[PDB]
Amino acid sequence: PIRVPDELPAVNFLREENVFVMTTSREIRPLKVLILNLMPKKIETENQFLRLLSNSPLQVDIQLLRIDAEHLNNFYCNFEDIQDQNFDGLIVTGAPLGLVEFNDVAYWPQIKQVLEWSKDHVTSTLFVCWAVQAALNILYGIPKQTRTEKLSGVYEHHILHPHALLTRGFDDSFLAPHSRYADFPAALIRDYTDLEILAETEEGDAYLFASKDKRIAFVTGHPEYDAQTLAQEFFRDVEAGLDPDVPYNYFPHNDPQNTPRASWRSHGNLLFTNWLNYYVYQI
Amino acid sequence: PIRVPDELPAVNFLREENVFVMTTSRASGQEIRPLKVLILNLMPKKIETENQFLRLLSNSPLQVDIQLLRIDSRETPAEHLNNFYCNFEDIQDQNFDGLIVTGAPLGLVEFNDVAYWPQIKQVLEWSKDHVTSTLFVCWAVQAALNILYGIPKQTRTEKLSGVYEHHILHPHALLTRGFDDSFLAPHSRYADFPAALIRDYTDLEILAETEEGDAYLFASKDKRIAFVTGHPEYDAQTLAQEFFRDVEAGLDPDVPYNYFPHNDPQNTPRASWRSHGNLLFTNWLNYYVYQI
Repeated sequence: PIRVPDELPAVNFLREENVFVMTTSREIRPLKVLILNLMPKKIETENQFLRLLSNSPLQVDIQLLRIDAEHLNNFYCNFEDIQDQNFDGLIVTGAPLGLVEFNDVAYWPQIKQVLEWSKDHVTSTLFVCWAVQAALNILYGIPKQTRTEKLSGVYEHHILHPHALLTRGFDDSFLAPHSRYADFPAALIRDYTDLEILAETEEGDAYLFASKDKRIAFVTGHPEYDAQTLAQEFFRDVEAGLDPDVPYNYFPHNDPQNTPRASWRSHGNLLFTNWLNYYVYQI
Repeated sequence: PIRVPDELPAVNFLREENVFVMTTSRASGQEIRPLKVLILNLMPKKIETENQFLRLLSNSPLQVDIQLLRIDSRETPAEHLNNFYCNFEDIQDQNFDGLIVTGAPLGLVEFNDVAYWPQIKQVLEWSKDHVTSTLFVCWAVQAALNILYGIPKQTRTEKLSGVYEHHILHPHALLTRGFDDSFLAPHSRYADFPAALIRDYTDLEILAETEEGDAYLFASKDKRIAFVTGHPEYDAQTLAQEFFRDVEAGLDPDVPYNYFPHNDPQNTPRASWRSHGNLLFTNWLNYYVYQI
């Protein structure tokens, strides 16, 4: 935050827009961030999250958590290894569990254990994609909701709170990618949770939402994705004989031979910078 | 920056995209000292300009101690300048982490005829030894291209006024980190900034261009100087207020390009360039003023 003279007009003006300002009148520590990686492609997923978390002057000490091979043995800790530690941040990734009932998810008990533990041990937890479905069940009792057809593509969103911290810097309307069977109706989520809805798709899905105490935050797309991530899912779904739809608004001229761009990069960077600055660190 | 195990694949993979990564075996902390940032405000609307730049500089966990520098005594919100601005002589003997030199209404004014030209040259000569990184905005780019590189004033035949398409040139550059390949930024300038010509005369890195080949962003490899030729600090309404002022002055201006909904000046403009103004100033503070 800036430090300016007490009477500078900016003090009251920026405070009115929810900007913290220090004045001439009136500590630094490494942050501990745990990542619970449930994604099938562990290394790609590590690279995507750690790129966004490295874009900060804050020292972010990363611990990788497995729910429960050489790569995992070398770089990941188990829950028991860290159950006595406190963290400034926890990221729970997505997982390919859109079509799986909670009671058929092999490690459902271990996920419940981590989320119940986060209540006392983690300042701010961020839930991504399927982890939102999981957290809405375990924290708020909301049943699994499933769409008829997969949402796969780069969608138009709008912000709801001009002065909100988590959407600080965001354009009034912006792109973010989705790849999910999970359904996330915003009006229903608001009713059942009283969480603040910070961004929505044009069709009324919740994209971003969080608690006013900043302990929990939810993102239902994949703004951490590389340009090519949805292309790889597509070609995989083709070769598996699922006969998928081309992801929406993704390939130049909707031709899968053309090179996709990361048209959603900007608001992924803003999201993670905002999460670290205002939720994990807390100005 | 992150700290990860030494052999984690992300270490070599992120270093290859120009991302600084620390490891178990080799790491250092965030530097604890507050940053010192000086703003040379040459804009006519002193308070609106303070609010716009201070909004972007406050969006950071880094403590940024701000000093406001006036270039002249000449009278103007006279009392505001007396209460809140220092003179050059007040900060002559100090070092700063950053200096912003704002734009100014001097696009149609020869350098000869700029009352405070000697004070501008004085500050830019002083910045070489006293400021880690200096950012030049809008007309200040024209001033700095003349004073640092001997490039004469280039002037467009018509004012560039509006919200334009740009592209980045360097996917892994620090100053454009997080930027989309294509993005919006506003311009309000008579000054001409052909990118190919500026690259020839300066050897600066061109980091973003407009679609008509103007330089938008460029910087020195040593990080001592950076240049932005538009106004990403502008509020939603700033271009509208310029337009209404110009019509009132009987200049009968064109509507700013791609700005008013339906191109109708009775409609409420949005800040469609907010995102990349935030990324720019966050990147300037993190990688140029602070230096990860």
